[PDB]
Amino acid sequence: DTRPRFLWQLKFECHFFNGTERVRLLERCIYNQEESVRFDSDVGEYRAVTELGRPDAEYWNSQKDLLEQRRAAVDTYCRHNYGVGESFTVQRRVEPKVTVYPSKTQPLQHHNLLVCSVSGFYPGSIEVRWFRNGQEEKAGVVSTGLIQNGDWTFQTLVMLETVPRSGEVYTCQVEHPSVTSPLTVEWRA
Amino acid sequence: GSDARFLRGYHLYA
Amino acid sequence: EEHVIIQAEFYLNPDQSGEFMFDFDGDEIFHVDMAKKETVWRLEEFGRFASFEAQGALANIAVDKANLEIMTKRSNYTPITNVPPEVTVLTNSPVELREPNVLICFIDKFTPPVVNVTWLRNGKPVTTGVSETVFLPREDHLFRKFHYLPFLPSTEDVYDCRVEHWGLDEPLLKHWEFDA
Repeated sequence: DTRPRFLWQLKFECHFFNGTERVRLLERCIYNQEESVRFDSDVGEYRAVTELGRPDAEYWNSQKDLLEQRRAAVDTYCRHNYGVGESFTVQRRVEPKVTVYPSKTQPLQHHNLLVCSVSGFYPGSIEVRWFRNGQEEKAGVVSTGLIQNGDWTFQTLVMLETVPRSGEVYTCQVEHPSVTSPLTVEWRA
Repeated sequence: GSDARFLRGYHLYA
Repeated sequence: EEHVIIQAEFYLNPDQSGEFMFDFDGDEIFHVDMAKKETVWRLEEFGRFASFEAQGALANIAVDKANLEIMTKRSNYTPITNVPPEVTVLTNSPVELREPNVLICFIDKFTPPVVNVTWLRNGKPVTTGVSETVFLPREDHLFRKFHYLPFLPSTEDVYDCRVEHWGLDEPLLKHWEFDA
């Protein structure tokens, strides 16, 4: 199949600041990969993003029957949906499973990457810290960053560059809104 | 009324 | 902000593929099975707290379809430019031999939203337990998609996620096998 494709996307974006104190509704019309016309509630009316969308902007703005529905949508649409889905979306909190292990199985006193795996958590915001004998190491930390699994869970790998000597105690500390006190997992060399 | 509300797109000009 | 809820719809010609979904901070809340006219909650537990009339989405698609025709003509038939996907294969959690895990095939930054994915265990197609998400929206108006394969990790098997998209020259294979 080599036929040309033509794509039309319509997007209604509800942006929420400080709970629902501030809400911004954004309707977007996109042909192929180009946004052509949009309604921004901060603007109050349609605006052509490209020349292709001009006949729709000046046309839709001509009907105050349409503009009133959209302007009011910040309440009847955005705030309503926030209210309905708040308990299972906004307030969703799944605790991370934390494990610590060296990447390479090898004799001691050789360079190794100590990985602190943090998986299955929600929401995304999190902080992972490495400690060596009770002292925080800030250098030599390599992270995969935040990874979205697509099933309402995140995972991340925070690795510490080290040459583990015998007797050393390495501790990974995770802070996350799903727990009131930091999760700590230790690895003893 | 625990329904997720939705908006419908307007018809383009012509 | 703190949060974003997105109602994202698309219609694609000549495929006649339509989609209707809600997105929350990058995750799918639900979509509508167009053929069967039912609401599909990404996590089934969601449908225990909220409802959506799937029938309403079909009129949206009808409007989307009509508007596409008009817009194709307006641009005098500028076809979409294919953007090939970045493919990544990873696992749900750290791999432990002989302990159930899940292979995630992440397909990102592509358009149009048509892709073909097949899992390969030692070069053979696997369908058992496979699941996939619908096409998820991006700010740059490209798409993302996830494919899943539950599997039992072992030193004996290798895996490939095979993705074919019009932007690619040949089918892409991202390789996974246990390493240690």
